[PDB]
Amino acid sequence: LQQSLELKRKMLRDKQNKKNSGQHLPIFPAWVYERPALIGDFTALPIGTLPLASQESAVVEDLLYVLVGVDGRYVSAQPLAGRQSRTFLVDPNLDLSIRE
Amino acid sequence: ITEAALVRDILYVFQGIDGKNIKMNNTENCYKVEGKANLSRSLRDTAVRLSELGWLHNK
Repeated sequence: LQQSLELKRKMLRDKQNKKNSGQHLPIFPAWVYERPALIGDFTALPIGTLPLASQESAVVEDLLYVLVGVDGRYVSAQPLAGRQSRTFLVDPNLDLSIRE
Repeated sequence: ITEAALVRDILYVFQGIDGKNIKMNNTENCYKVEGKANLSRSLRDTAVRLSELGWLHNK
């Protein structure tokens, strides 16, 4: 996750030495990269006793959050957003047929 | 067990997701129905006739 700060460092020095025939490339303020800004993802009921029809009816709204990057209520995104792809934490007591 | 349960589990088994009581994947090649329900006709005997619709999907 962090290394993009270093890649941008190597890059901008290299854009400078390609543009040794010039000067004054633009750059964004650090808040553009530090703030969560446009990034994706970041007390609930006994769902094991919540019955099978309603259990689907509860899960299907969380997908409508999770499809835009919001941590749902069940089925919530993991830390280590790093590497190259996400993983998610759908619960151990949700019905196996719904989990799959 | 009841007839309704077996209709929804079949609606998942038409894709490859296991039901609660039709729970066998295609490994030994047929969705073995399970449970101490008796009631052969729909249960043991019809569900297996339908499940092949799913076996042909997994492949």
